[PDB]
Amino acid sequence: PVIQTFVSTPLDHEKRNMLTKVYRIVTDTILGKPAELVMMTFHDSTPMHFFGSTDPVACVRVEALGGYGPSEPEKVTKVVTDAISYVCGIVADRIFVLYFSPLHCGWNGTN
Amino acid sequence: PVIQTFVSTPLDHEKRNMLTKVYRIVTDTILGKPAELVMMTFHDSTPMHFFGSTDPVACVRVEALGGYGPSEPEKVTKVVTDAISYVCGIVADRIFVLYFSPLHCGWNGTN
Amino acid sequence: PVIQTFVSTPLDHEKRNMLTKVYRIVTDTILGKPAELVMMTFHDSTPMHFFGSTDPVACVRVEALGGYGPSEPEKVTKVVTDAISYVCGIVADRIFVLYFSPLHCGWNGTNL
Amino acid sequence: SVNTSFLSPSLVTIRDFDKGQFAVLRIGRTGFPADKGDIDLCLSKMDGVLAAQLYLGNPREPGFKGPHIRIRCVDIDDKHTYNAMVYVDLIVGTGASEVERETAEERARRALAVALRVDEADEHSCVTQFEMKLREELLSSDSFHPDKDEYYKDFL
Amino acid sequence: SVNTSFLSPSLVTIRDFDKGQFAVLRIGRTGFPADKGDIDLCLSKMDGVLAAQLYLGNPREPGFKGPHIRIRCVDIDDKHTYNAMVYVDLIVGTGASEVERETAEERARRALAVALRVDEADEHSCVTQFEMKLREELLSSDSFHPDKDEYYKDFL
Amino acid sequence: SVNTSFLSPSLVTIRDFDKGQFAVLRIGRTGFPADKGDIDLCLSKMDGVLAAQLYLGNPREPGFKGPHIRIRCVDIDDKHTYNAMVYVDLIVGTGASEVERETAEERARRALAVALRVDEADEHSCVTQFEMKLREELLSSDSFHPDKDEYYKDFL
Amino acid sequence: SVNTSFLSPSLVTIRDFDKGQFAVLRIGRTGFPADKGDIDLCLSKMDGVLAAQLYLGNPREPGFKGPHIRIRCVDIDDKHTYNAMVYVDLIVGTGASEVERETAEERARRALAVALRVDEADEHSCVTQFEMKLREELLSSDSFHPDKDEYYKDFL
Amino acid sequence: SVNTSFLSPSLVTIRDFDKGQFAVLRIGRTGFPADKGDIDLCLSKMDGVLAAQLYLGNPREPGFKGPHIRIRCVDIDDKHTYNAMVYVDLIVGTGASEVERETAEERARRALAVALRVDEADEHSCVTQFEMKLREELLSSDSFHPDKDEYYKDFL
Amino acid sequence: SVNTSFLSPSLVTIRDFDKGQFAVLRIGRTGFPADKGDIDLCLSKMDGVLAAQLYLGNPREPGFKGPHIRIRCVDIDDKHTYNAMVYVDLIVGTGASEVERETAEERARRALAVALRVDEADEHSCVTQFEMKLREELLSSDSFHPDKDEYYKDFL
Amino acid sequence: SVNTSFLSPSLVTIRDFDKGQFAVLRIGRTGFPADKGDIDLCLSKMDGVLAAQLYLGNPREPGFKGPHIRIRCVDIDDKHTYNAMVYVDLIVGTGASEVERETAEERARRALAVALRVDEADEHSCVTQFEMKLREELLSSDSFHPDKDEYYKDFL
Amino acid sequence: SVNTSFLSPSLVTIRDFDKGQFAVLRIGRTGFPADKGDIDLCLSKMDGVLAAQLYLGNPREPGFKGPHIRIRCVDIDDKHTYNAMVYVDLIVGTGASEVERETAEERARRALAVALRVDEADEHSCVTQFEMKLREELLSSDSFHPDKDEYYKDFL
Amino acid sequence: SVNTSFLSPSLVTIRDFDKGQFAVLRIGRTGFPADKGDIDLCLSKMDGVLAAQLYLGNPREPGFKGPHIRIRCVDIDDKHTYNAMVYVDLIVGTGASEVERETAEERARRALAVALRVDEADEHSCVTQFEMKLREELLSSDSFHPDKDEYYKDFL
Repeated sequence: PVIQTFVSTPLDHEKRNMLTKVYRIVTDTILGKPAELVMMTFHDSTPMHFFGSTDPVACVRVEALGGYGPSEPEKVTKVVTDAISYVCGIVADRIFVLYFSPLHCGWNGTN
Repeated sequence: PVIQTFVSTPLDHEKRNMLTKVYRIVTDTILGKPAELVMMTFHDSTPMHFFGSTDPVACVRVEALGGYGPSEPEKVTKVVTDAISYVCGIVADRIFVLYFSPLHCGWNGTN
Repeated sequence: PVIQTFVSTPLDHEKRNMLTKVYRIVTDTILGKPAELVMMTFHDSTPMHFFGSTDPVACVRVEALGGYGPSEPEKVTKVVTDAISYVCGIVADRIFVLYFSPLHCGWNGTNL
Repeated sequence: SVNTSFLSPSLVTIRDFDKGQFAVLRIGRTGFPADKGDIDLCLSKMDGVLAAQLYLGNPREPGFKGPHIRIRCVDIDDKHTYNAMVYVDLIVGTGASEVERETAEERARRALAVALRVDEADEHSCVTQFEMKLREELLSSDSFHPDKDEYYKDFL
Repeated sequence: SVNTSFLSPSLVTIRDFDKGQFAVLRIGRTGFPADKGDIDLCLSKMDGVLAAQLYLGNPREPGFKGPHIRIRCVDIDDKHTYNAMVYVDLIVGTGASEVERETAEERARRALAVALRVDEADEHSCVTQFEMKLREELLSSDSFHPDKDEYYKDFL
Repeated sequence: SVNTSFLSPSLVTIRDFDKGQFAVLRIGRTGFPADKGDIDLCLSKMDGVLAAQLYLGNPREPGFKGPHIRIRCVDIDDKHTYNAMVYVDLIVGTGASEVERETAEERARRALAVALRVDEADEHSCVTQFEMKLREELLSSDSFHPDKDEYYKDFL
Repeated sequence: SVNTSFLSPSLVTIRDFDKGQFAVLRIGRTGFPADKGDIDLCLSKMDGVLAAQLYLGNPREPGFKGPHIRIRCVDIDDKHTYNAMVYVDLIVGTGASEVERETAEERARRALAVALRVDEADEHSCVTQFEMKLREELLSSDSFHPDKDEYYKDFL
Repeated sequence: SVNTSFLSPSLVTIRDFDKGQFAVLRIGRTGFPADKGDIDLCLSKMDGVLAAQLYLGNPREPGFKGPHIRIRCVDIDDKHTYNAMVYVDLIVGTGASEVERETAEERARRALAVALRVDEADEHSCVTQFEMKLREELLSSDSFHPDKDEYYKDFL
Repeated sequence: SVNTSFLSPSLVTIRDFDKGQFAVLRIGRTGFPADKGDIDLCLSKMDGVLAAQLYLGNPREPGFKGPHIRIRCVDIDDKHTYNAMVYVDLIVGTGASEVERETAEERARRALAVALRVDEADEHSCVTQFEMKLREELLSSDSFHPDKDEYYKDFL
Repeated sequence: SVNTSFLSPSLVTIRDFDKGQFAVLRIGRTGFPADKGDIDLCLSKMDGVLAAQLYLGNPREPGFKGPHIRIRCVDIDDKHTYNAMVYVDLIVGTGASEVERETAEERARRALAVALRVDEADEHSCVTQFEMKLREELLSSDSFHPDKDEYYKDFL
Repeated sequence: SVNTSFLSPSLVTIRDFDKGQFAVLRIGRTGFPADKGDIDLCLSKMDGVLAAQLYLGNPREPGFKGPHIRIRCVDIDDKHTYNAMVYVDLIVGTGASEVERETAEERARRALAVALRVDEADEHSCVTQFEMKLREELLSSDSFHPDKDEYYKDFL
Repeated sequence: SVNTSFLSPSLVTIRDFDKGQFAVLRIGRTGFPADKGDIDLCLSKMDGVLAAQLYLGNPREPGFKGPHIRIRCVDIDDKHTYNAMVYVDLIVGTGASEVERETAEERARRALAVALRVDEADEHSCVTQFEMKLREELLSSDSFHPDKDEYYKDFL
């Protein structure tokens, strides 16, 4: 899968790596996919407006080929929002987590 | 809803705030959703090639859970294109507005 | 169609234009759409982790209104992976190519 | 870029050259002197009217046949709770049909209610109301401008 | 910071946001255009009224019971010798006994006479005179402010 | 060093401290809001009147017996073509011989025509005309100033 | 930031003030001196234990009901192949049901296997194993801290 | 990096070490001197051929079985309208079937038409055409190189 | 300058080379891990013992006949409220009579009560108490030091 | 900006992009290799030809009807004393009478004799000779260029 | 790079990562607090043992058959004169004969006398003596390290 | 300083101004395009010929009676192994005897064998061989140069 992390706060090596390790856990335990097949991109210091203020805010995009399990999105949103809050200090009600499913996914030159 | 604004031109506080108030109007009137519930990201100075030139160009990604009602996307495109043209000086024929609908959306730890 | 290029390596004028010409070829021949209507966005030096390392890695997002033909996504991945490998030096097993189809797409003020 | 002048302690003219606006700030009820927060509040509402205008069309588009939303005055009530009244003009073409005027009328009121944060404390802890005056003008006339000084007589 | 506006060549409004003052500068006798020296002289006298206020009390103290020394206008006579008339308001609470208002008036007159340098020429080479207006207001009223625009009607 | 104030959208006071001038800018015909181009056009014509003044004599010389040329108002017509009317005063000492008045009058018309670029497009693409009011004052009087505010009553 | 102390050549205490952790590094099997690679491996495992905690919950949440995953000791076996044993404590709140206790135990073991990279060579070319000790504590008690020094008696 | 040599006023050799290309620029029809624009156009067409190659495959892939597509000459007609003819070689592996040859030939033509912009005027306001020469080589041979010098004998 | 070592999560040795001090910080009651605030408090209490020493005499004076007041351990109670017990040693000469012994005791108890902020919230919101052990040593002996490690066996 | 190439040790092509010139440098008599002094000498003579052209007319003038003075080759004789033979072309319009062609020929001789410093040793201690070739061309023809490659065939 | 920790006022562990050493500094006779001078003295003696090791062989050579000189403890006597007793271990291979062992002893003892500056005031005004413990270990054993923590039992 | 020109993909002229050399690089056997490595190899062999020259004598010496040893061409065979053939000219004075001639012949070959690293892989993994052409010239003649362009006809 692919996980895009957009935060308005700055990120460094420690914070990006903590989210990386958590994202590996989320894929292996919740998503049932290998932890190494996770592509994670980070976009920090993103100008973001939400709820009438530019206070710290996050938007995490999750893309997984083949959809998600019946109960998997709720478990991902829980762990991701907990991890973003602990790592970035962003409050829970300012953390969006979006779930998409690509039509196809190419890797190593083949789909 | 989530609205990502990608522009090749630089955005300052005034331009981001003007586009911010416009998308709030779009969320409330056309989309029929609370104006405080739309998360809005901005990515200025994006290297963008389109129509054989790097002239000022914009791409806006609109993501709304539950889809869009009839006539709603055409109305959003009209307001967003007018706003981007006024704010950024980008001509209409170089403004893309893409519409998506995620499978699930997380907020405050729950979907 | 819209194509977003996310690479962990730095891109310059030469590299972006090389990928642009390839993307224009991909759209005209494989996707069967005009090459002028392709909007290409580039995002270099992106902090990216994959396969337990931060070694060079690419993620290309393809958005085409109306979906894709029967064998078109396979052909796009082949050309895009080759181009990114040549232009950026990123190995093939560290190049993702995601395909999406927006519900609607507005251009020139009209959502048609 | 923004020219501010005190005609009296509680009467201020604000001319924004870059945004092409003109607004009269007055502290009507109390007559107290206008401070920086009042001017920032007025400039904020002038910004909101520009946003509401974009909901009906791009005014910089050549051959723009309206309609226009133009701010005219911001009347601040600071006796008890911090309140503001925003006077704006809706300008439609002369040959506009009744359905076209009513449509532009309702679209403007919906956009202004969101852009001005009506009936709620906004960024500056100010509860805002607005009053809209409909106008019919010859938009193609060489003597027309959305901010003609005759439109500001009620406030100057 | 300091907003200065020419209502006419001889009539100038000066609004100091940082110091919280409003003053009218007029070249009353001759009607000559106000120059930079005239504006600096007015701002100097506005600063003096601030100092004289501290002789009565600190206006930033919460629940300040007054009295208030507020400058209103600086009328400059530049025909022959350089003269300045400083119009000031003394505001005492309405519940003050007659002795308390005479004491407040004499304390204000003494402080202003020194702060405005009336017994000699100042740094701007100006002979300064001033005139006090005694006012009584309910200082706790929500409709009261020491620089209400009503208090400037004799000069605008 | 130039103080600009909007009394109305179409009425502007411009005070040049360095060049010692006061001018009223008005968009008279249309009542349109004055923009930076209008203020630049006004400041340019104020500059031209200064150049025309030097054709008659240096006003900084001691005991300058005149004549004075003083700009009063710049009235911009922007309805169709870009036009400007420059209202200026010609102040001559009361002891002139009526022949010296017409000599100063003719000299002023010739200098103003060149300095203001009358009946041609200047750098701002403006066709300029002017009107000169003849005045008589005792230039040695302590109650005389070339820009006394009474001279600006027809335009404020 | 990180306070490292050698109690012996093969016994090191590591105090991470910023991450709020304490761990005991010991080179158990061989008794060899701990080098910077061993300390780097230890700090890496403490970082992984911090990530596994986030799979269970955010401990910075007010009124956090648990469970807690806390690292205690990293015992490095470097005799033959490079191996590490990570001793951790799982702390569930008092009164936890048998289901809550078993659910917390399995969610912990699954997250710890990924975060610590068990049975596979990690970035430091080390095969990591872990051992989990279950504890129950009244988390709202003033005498509770997830890193009480009594929890470390087995390794000090 | 890029080695440019004038064999004559109208005959230029361009060697790109970084991109690994060699190309002959000639102003064929007119024999005019090549200016920087002609050289920039040639480099742009050289860049397009590189892009068209990637549509067929990555030539840096070990054991690359082709097909190769290599620019040889850019011939510019600048007599009337600005035109360019791009001579390229299509090198397929020896023993290619008829369908493999034709498939590789059509794929190269399609990719080149876009990359060289044969349809319209390009960024340099040039109408581009190309002519493709098919070659078959044993790609794994020690005596094979895509830019062997004899491939340029028709243009030097 | 200051060498800090964690013998356990709740037992810290602090060695101040520049001030010639040694103190044992321990979180006795709760056994919680010593954080940066706890160490800063210990260094603050060590600082107060130095100040209390100067009330008795300058120790750096050659041939200092004492008495010495030397900090030994700071035991922090952070269960409910924030408290600290400061164990200090009072060292007097062997030849000191019983009158000089108690006079030194109370002179040092007075100084310690002030410098350590006894029975009140100090800079770190900590309520401090102290406990004093009296020692008799031949100060001129070559085997005497104010901070002999035997003096710390109660806390290590 | 200047592209120099060695076709042989003594044969050098010099392309000046900024000045729009092409020249062949040859050390003809001795066949010695060209050094930087030879190239600098050639560039100086190419510069002198530009100056001599300006004696006949500005070639950047639109519709320039000639005549043209174009340098072709600089042949350096360095056997004994340092000598240079400068081959230039004189291009007159095809519709020129015998008188006009002889006048342009004499004018070009006088100017080139001064600009090339044929009388004395120049800045590089080089006695300069030159040889003109008269050419007649239709200057409005689309196939004409002052430096067409055929004009250099005698030197390449 | 050098981790220094106080187990007691007179007991310090010193771990040099860059030089792969571990030494125990103790103020044995007096028990006085170790100051910066004692630690520098200990690091200087750790340097000498490293130099003496190089007199016997380069320990970084692959397949190093020894012997090893390893510092263990520096015991400082500062009661009267400034002395230090250095405890080192001489590790020879198990398969070495007696004559090989006693030769390795003499080569190391003679080298240590120069490196540690025995029986003379060194750079720190310290009279140094050393004590050597002979060990025999299979240097190819996977459970062998020249600084095994068991080699430090007598001093920790 | 070093002017490189491609006459063809496999034919390069290299002109070293500072070292006063001219060499022809050709990728003879294969016709492959000369890359930066081939050019670096050519510059290395040009250095070696210059180093072998100094073994025979300093050519900058006034009145240098030879012998000269000049590089003419480096022919690279890069088909299978990496090989190079270096063509050099040995120029002796015409007045030299056959003994002096063959002695300079043997000395040059001895020096070239070391300088060019013949029959062994060099810094660029190239096995080098050379071919020496003996020439006799009147070294004081005005028409002599060691790199006369006639000497290169076999390679251009």
